[PDB]
Amino acid sequence: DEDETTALVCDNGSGLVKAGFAGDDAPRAVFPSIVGRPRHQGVMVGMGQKDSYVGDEAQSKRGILTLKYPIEHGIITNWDDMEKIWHHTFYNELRVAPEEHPTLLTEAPLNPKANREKMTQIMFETFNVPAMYVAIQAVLSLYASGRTTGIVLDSGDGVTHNVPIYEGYALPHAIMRLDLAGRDLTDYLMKILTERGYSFVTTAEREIVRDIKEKLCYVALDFENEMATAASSSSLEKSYELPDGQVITIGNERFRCPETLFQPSFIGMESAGIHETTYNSIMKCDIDIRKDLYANNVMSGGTTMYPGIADRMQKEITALAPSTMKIKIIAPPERKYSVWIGGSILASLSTFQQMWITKQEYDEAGPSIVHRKCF
Amino acid sequence: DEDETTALVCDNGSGLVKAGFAGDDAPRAVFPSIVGRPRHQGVMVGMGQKDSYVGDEAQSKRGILTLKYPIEHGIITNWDDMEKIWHHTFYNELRVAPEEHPTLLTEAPLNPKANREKMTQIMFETFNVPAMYVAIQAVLSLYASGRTTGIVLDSGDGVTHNVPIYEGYALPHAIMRLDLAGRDLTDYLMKILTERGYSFVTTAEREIVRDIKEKLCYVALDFENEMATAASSSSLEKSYELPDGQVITIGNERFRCPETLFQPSFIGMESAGIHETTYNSIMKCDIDIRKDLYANNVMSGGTTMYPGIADRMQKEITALAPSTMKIKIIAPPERKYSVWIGGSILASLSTFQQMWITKQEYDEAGPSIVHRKCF
Amino acid sequence: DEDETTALVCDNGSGLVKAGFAGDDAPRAVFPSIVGRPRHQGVMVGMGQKDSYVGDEAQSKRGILTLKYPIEHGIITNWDDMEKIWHHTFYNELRVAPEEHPTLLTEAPLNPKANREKMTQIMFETFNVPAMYVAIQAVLSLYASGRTTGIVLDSGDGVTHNVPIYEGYALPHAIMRLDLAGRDLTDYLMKILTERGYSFVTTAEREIVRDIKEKLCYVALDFENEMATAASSSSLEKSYELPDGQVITIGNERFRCPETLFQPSFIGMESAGIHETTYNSIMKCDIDIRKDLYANNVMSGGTTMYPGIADRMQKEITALAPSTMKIKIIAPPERKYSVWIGGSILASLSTFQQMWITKQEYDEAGPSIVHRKCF
Amino acid sequence: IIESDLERAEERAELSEGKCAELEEELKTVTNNLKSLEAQAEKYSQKEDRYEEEIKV
Amino acid sequence: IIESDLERAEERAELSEGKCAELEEELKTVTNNLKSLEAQAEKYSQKEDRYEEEIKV
Repeated sequence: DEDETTALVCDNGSGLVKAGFAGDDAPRAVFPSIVGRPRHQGVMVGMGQKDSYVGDEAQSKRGILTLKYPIEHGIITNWDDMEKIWHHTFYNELRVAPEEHPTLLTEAPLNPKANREKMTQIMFETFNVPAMYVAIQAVLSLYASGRTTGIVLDSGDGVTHNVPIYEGYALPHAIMRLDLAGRDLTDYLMKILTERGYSFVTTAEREIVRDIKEKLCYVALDFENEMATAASSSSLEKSYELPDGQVITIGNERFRCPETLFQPSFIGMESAGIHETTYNSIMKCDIDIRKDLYANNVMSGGTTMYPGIADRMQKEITALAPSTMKIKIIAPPERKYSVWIGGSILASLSTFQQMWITKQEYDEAGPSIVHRKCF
Repeated sequence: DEDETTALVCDNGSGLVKAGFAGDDAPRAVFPSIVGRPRHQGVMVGMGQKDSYVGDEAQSKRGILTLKYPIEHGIITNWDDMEKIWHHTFYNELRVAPEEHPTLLTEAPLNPKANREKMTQIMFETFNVPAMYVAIQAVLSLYASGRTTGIVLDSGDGVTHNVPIYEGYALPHAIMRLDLAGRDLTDYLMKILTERGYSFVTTAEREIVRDIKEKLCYVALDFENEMATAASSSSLEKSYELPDGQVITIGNERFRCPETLFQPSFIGMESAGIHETTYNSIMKCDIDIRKDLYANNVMSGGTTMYPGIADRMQKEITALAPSTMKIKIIAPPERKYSVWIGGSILASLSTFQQMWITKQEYDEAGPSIVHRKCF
Repeated sequence: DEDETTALVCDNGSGLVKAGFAGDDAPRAVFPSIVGRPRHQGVMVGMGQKDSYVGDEAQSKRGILTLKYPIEHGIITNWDDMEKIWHHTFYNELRVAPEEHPTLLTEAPLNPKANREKMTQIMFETFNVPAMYVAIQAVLSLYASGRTTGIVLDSGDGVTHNVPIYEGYALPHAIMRLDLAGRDLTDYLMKILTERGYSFVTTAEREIVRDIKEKLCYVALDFENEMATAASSSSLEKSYELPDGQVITIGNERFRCPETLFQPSFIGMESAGIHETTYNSIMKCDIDIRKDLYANNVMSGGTTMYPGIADRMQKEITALAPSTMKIKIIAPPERKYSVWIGGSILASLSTFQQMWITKQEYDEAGPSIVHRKCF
Repeated sequence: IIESDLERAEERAELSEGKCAELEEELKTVTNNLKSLEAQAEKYSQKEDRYEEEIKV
Repeated sequence: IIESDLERAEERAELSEGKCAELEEELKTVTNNLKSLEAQAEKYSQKEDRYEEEIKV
């Protein structure tokens, strides 16, 4: 199935796991970060039926399953479900045995330390991986984009990291991590759709609202003007097909939900939005750094695909920035996946083959070693 | 690359190093006397990035570097960094090998002895230069200006030396040396601009203030009248663009900083100022010398490029000088670039071939030879 | 209302405001320098509810308020908010209307004009105070501390002043405005506690971390051996009770935060830290002054209450200082309250009754008068 | 009522514990100063002798 | 339970007050010992200075 003894890459978020091998430009498969379990009483004998479902299995049989996500707000807490997702990911779909391949995993630098320690431990103790390396999603985004400098807004499912990097160096005092992500936008949409008469509360219903957002939503370049017409006419409405033949029609809610990115107060968060975080990450850096960060704002991850987002962000930051200065956004088509690609790039660089924790150093030190060896 | 073993000339000050070869009109390249070092932890791998940067490299990459000057107040305190500066000066930009050329270095007459001794040792031991000479800044200025008699007032970045010379001879009892220099004016400008809401306390900020000073500041001919207007009206403010797009305007601070040369008390210094010390350098010489020094006030060094400085220095000393006699200032467009120019002239004189120290005498005597052979 | 027309004294820092009347030995009340505003939509009616809350109201009702600080590293940028804090201070806690009493306010002289000009204007135009006086923090600290000579280290919430005074005179060329303060120490602690699994990103969370810092943190005279143990053992962790009943334990992070004052690189600041900055202020003074300042380092302001700080500072200075000489720190219990105490003392001195701006001189001259009458 | 007194008594325990801890911190600060001063009083008594010896010498 | 917790809250008021009072006494004791050692160390520093003055002499 694979023709090289290369590194493996797995970007594990609170939404989905993107997994494949180092040297490619795409994951072999994307496995949702889900372990599903039946919530109903069985009645038929000898008709199979599993006790639990993993990844794509969990979504395929979801009609009667409650679906749980092992990762919350950027970190892994249900380490047991992570090991099952990984076993499936590696052995059934990537068709690899990590014992024979070094593995690269990712996190955000302002996430809690336990995440990198448990991810490292699972790969060394249950998979016997010869080596490990936990990467920075912002680093991977800059490699994928062809940059050494910029502000990376990685749009996670859990959290948004917001980090300035200059000439390959971290500028950590200027990181503005924000507790606003794709799962919060999804929760907001469940509540706004309730206002319109469509109640979405169960797992199947929650998965649908996420799917509605992905297909119907946008941010808009100008929220107030967009709402002035969206709130006044059916001409800005779009219908979504619910998987039972019924439809839901959504109007200004189509953008009011993504608007939370610019207005986090919509979900109860105290924040001025993603353009404030971008701005402060530049502003808190020295003036001989700022010129290069203004010219290199980097969009990575999901939400970066919303209509109006690259143009809106450039407008929102140039509005806060000084005049004369050029404010620019980098937003490649390798959207929602460029961080995976960055994983592939880093994992396969010759400059990175000395960065690995080996299964010698790990066995001698234990998982706390990841804090000294990765970043 | 030359058709003769022409001496190399390197005017190494506490500001910039001007370097080229003897016999030319101008230096081939100029370099900040700086070695830069990162103050941040690297995040991306395979980014190149040096442990240390030199000259213009250090300035160009300054956004994340702390920048140090190996020379303070005219003296090298860090000779490892000067070896780097000279390596860069000679091999990267002039692209010459001192091993095949005599080298001329410069200093003030009362510059502490370690400076000329370490300069001599670096060139004979790390560059293995066939010959050396350390020259007097006033001598070099006098050759560049076409004079053998006059006061050389050299108010540059490091120190003001102010030495009277008659018929090519020192009049050392009349050196009105002063620990007041362009670097103090820069420090004063950082502080006075901080008072206007534009704090300048970091390395990047210091380099910006030096650039502001060089383009916006002046001393004027009449301080009190200049301030009466500058302190009363915006019509005398001048703007400056900072690298990140910020705009700063400077009003009376534009000249109050530079004025410290005439009023040292502004920065806590106990001094009569550069014009009184110029006057005393003339006055302290014999009465049959004084007439020739009054007619030949030679301006050189840095700060000589402040608007109003040549006109003001002549006014201030003629006002202290006796009546009937004519007092004159010499302040050619070759001001400050006179030490390097003099180096080219001096290195090339046939009579100076008896002044050069060879890499023969050096081995028997060691670097202390500079105190037996130069001046 | 008082037994004399005593001046009222209010010490308004970037952290807290201390206020009382001149002649007392303590402020009557202390308020946070905070104006809070609701970030939620009201649902019930007839609930009262202010547009804004100040001081202790702002903190008591903080559960749904965003809390802003009108003072930015010593500068009032929002004077409408300070007028409301002052009205509350004067009328609700001190119970004295300024119309019948002179008022003394404080600032560092390093403050870029606007603070003393607006402080003077608010009291003369919104409170109709009969007289005003903007005082020097170093002066106030030395009176409170029993000194006329020494260096005031006022390392509080906003900016560190580090101004030397000799025989009651300022030595202004040696004053180093330092962008290292108690507010930065709080931000650092919020980020390292996030790494431990207790994220702090909102206003309520910022106030909690400040409370944690004030009650749990210390600096240690020997941070290296202290962290070698604190980072290795739970036996050195201290439990803190969070407002909702949850518990956070803090280990080496307890001192890691205060350590920033000696290790400013922790927050991205290019600085030598407070011990070297104090040392340099001593060094920059004349040689016959240096010895009196080495023997008289005086603690004031905030953060000077950390265990091990008097010893940490005295030992670091001693290490930088020459031999033979005795380096000493004065650290009075009037710490943090010393500027206010000095205000009481200064306002009441017979030799300071001619220093007051009357509400006549003020109107004839306007607020720019503060530059002629106070300092 | 008992609970209100409890809250106040507990508040007193907290205020008193506050003071207890403050005094403990002061105790330790002062005790640590005592100890550094015991070390200094002795080093100083020794210096009283080293200096006296420098005088005698 | 509340009366018992009042007794405990009060006990804690008494215990923490008791202990903070014990610490006030321990604090005054170490403060006074510190003052004694400081005075002693200072008397020695003064003797060191007298000797230093005499050493210089």
